[PDB]
Amino acid sequence: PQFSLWKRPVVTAYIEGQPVEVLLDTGADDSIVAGIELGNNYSPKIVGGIGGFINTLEYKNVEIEVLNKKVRATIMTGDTPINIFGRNILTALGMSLNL
Amino acid sequence: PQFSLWKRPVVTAYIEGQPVEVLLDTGADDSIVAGIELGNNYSPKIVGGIGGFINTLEYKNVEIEVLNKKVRATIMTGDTPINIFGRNILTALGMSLNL
Ligand SMILES: CC[C@H](C)[C@H](NC(=O)[C@H](C(C)C)[C@@H](O)[C@H](O)[C@H](CC1CCCCC1)NC(=O)[C@H](Cc1c[nH]c[nH+]1)NC(=O)COc1cccc2ccccc12)C(=O)NCc1ccccn1
Repeated sequence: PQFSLWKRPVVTAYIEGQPVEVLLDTGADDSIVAGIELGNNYSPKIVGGIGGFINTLEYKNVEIEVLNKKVRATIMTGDTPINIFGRNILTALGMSLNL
Repeated sequence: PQFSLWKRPVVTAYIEGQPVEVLLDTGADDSIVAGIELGNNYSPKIVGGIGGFINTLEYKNVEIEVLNKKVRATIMTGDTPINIFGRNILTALGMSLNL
């Protein structure tokens, strides 16, 4: 699939059985999903963007299915207005930006 | 041509003469830059993201040349740590995210 940028490129993902809507963001190093339950093997981290810095919960190799394709990749939880899917998953899926 | 997400998709643009390193971001509704003196032709505004809000000077019809294409578009000025090229500029050059 092609992606028009006329609308926000929001697609729906299943984060390990848990369905969730995420934004394909090529200006994110990482992926931040709010309120999903991923467990116990976490490490707190802080992320940054334009208003400042947020505190997160880093989980590794979680399983993810999006655009009907599979992946295991780092997942950071936090207080984000939207679930962002950054470059770490975009590469995993083989996504690109074309002019 | 084409771009991978291995590395930040950062490009060299020229906003009315002045060259700058910009991030191609499908996750921004708007474009924001710093260290560029546009003029006393603006409207002020509050754009938000991770970490909260920031204030900007909004400037309509600015001319840009990036990746061999010339376009005219709104550009916001403010305290962004990295210059940003949002969806307003992506659709002006005919870029898309594909899989
Ligand atoms: C750390 C991971 C994280 C994803 C991070 N990057 C960013 O946040 C990107 C850059 C500033 C670097 C940023 O453009 C990004 O993609 C974010 C992510 C955003 C989170 C909120 C939900 C929607 C998406 N986009 C943005 O910040 C753009 C900026 C903008 C332009 N016009 C108006 N606003 N925001 C938007 O388009 C408006 O989004 C919103 C959508 C829905 C609700 C919202 C509620 C409140 C605020 C925003 C909402 C990064 O890698 N940063 C590297 C870095 C940071 C600091 C210092 C050095 N390096």
